[PDB]
Amino acid sequence: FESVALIIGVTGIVGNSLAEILPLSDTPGGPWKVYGVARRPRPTWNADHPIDYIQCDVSDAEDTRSKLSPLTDVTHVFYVTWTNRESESENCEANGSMLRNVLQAIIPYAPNLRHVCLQTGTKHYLGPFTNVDGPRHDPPFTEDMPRLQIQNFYYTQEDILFEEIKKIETVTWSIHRPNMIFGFSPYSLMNIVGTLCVYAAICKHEGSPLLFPGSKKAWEGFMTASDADLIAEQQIWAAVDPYAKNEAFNCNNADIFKWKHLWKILAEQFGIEEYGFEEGKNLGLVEMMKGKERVWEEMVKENQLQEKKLEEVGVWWFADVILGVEGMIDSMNKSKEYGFLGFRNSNNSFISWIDKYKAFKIVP
Amino acid sequence: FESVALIIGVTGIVGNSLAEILPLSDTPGGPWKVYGVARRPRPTWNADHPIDYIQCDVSDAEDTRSKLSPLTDVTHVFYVTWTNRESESENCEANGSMLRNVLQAIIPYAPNLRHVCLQTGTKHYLGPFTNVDGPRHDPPFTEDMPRLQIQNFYYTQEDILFEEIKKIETVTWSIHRPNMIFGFSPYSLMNIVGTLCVYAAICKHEGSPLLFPGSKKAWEGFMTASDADLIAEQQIWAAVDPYAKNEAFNCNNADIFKWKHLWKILAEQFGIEEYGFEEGKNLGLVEMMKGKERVWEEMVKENQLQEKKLEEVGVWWFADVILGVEGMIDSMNKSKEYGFLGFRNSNNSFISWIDKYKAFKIVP
Ligand SMILES: NC(=O)c1ccc[n+]([C@@H]2O[C@H](COP(=O)([O-])OP(=O)(O)OC[C@H]3O[C@@H](n4cnc5c(N)ncnc54)[C@H](OP(=O)(O)O)[C@@H]3O)[C@@H](O)[C@H]2O)c1
Ligand SMILES: NC(=O)c1ccc[n+]([C@@H]2O[C@H](COP(=O)([O-])OP(=O)(O)OC[C@H]3O[C@@H](n4cnc5c(N)ncnc54)[C@H](OP(=O)(O)O)[C@@H]3O)[C@@H](O)[C@H]2O)c1
Ligand SMILES: [Cl-]
Ligand SMILES: [Cl-]
Repeated sequence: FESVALIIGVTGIVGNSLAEILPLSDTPGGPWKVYGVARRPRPTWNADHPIDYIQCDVSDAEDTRSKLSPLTDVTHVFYVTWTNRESESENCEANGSMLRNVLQAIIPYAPNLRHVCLQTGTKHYLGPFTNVDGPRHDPPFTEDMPRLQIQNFYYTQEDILFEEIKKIETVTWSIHRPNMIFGFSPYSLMNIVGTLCVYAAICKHEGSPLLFPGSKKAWEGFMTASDADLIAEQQIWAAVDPYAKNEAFNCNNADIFKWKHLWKILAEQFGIEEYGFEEGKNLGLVEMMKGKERVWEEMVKENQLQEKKLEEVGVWWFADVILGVEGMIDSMNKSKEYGFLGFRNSNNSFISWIDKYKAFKIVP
Repeated sequence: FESVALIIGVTGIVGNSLAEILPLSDTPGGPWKVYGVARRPRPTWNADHPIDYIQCDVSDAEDTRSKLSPLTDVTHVFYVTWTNRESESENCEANGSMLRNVLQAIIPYAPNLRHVCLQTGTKHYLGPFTNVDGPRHDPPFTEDMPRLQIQNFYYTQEDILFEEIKKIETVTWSIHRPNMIFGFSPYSLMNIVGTLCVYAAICKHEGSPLLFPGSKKAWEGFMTASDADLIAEQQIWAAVDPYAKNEAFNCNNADIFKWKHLWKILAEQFGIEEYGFEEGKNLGLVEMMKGKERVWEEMVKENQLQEKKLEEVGVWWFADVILGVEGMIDSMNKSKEYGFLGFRNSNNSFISWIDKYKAFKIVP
């Protein structure tokens, strides 16, 4: 092995992309050995990746010392996880400590450690979702925009990363700020493609129209997204190319789309002939999907689906956040200037990830 | 000489870029010999380029036969000109004939002719500026969008391009569709940077505020632009690349901006401390610059500017068209998918072209 990866959050929407991409023969920095961490037992859809899967709760400092410190051959860390707490100060404490626990478990014990990738996101520029009327930057967001003077666990984490890495001489860092992620992970806490697939599958089953749940402004406005494989590609790029060291990078597909346009594609992928925006019917998925447990059960049994629990893959609250906003776009100029020229056509990305939820039998 | 270029419109906003870039030692397809065509005598700001400048009116078939047919070593044509007539039907006749005259003068007499680049633009997707109520495509525009069923001299020109080149099996073509062009050419009929530079220069000289002339929607909206050097780069790419043959491509900087943002930059480059948007003061540059000949004359004498005629470089009508729209953006996915990964950071592009208008003494 040339490099040895430790993925924190390996069943996540990016973690699962990293787990599949890192071991490939043509992957830069390769051949790679991969450790993957998460709490739950390894799910079947994650199981084919040739990694060493380690159950570890990184919020538990004892557990991380016990399970991570023995991984002495680690050369690169990819941190791609979070915990969703009910206040931002708790987010700061809990997510800061998860990252701190990982770093403090591995840095004194992995003498060949070279780099840490930290994934955050566009909330760097916007603040937490609750930041409704406070300060915020004006899109398109750029990495050199200053931090908002509002609490944000991304800032807490960055500070911890900087402080821990400063203590050692042999390690660099990179920060990666994706927008809404297009990817495959039933376990993900924020999953626009998976959740829209569940919604569309239900409409198809019911024979009811694919009605847009969100706002007129999100329907008509411009957005961008971040393909999970593309994110993995940029982290690997930063992990193996010295030119990218100690910098933060946005990471999105580098094109622009409207939900009106992707909606037609969604309907077409599911064979739904009736689709569109209808004001008054757009009530948000939390409300519109209330009471669908019975029909979901019917669909699972009829179609031999693999996740029986609707709320696991039907993550309505996040879809409702996404489909309520417009124009929250980030710039890819710094990435290109640094020589990262990865992109995705968002139409084709969307279609590709839709196919994965069908292929793994999450939806028909 | 590996290739021999014929630029039609060599003092234009893209022509001037092509003339500067083609002869460089590292330019693909090089070393290039370059012919450049325009009606007027070569202006001093065009004079540096090592090209053979030929005066020729390509609306005159006799003139094109007399002046172009002897250029028997031409391998590539770069067509970057137009004529602005009062009705679209006249636009179709006049611009169609200019292109046809060039093709018919060169194709029979240049045995090593290999390729023709035709520049059109985003109006392919929107129709002429007068098409305010007729049908239009929804942004982001893609090259495979079908032609609007409305008259458009771009369609006329494509048809002529296809017909003439069909007759000769050794020649390929490519079509390039820039958005608003950021570039340097005082002579250009449509020139957002040059014109805003003149406006800013006048405000600075007067000591008056840099007030936005256009709509609130344009101020707040997203737009994109096409760097003239980037356009030249794409035309050169298409001229030499085996994957680009017989295709149309959009060509913009690949990022997005808001005029609100560029306006601060414009102010800053001209050292204007008072700038912004004020409703009721946004009356369009045509109205706002009425009667500014006097102050321009003073500025010209004081700073020894090289263009004395205000309306040669203050092209208000086009700036007013531009600053009254938003969201008219084109996709660069096809270009990227074909292997053209050229881009510009539009902030830096804007700044660079502003400097050119200062360097060549067009504005202080
Ligand atoms: N998903 C998006 O659309 C998106 C968009 C922009 C930014 N981001 C940001 O990306 C970063 C990573 O989030 P993500 O979306 O990639 O996460 P994700 O898809 O929800 O995956 C989280 C991973 O981490 C594991 N995990 C959670 N808590 C853990 C713990 N205490 N110990 C060990 N493993 C744990 C999870 O599995 P277990 O539950 O089994 O432990 C899972 O494998 C976050 O900062 C997020 O805000 C995400
Ligand atoms: N400029 C923009 O912002 C923009 C944006 C999108 C698309 N486009 C499109 O780009 C294409 C080319 O336009 P452009 O803007 O690059 O042109 P341009 O900047 O206005 O330059 C026109 C060039 O052609 C010369 N010319 C004009 N008529 C001529 C004639 N009969 N014979 C020989 N030379 C002639 C001009 O010089 P002389 O007058 O001395 O002859 C000049 O060199 C057009 O279809 C345009 O609509 C332009
Ligand atoms: Cl985020
Ligand atoms: Cl145009």
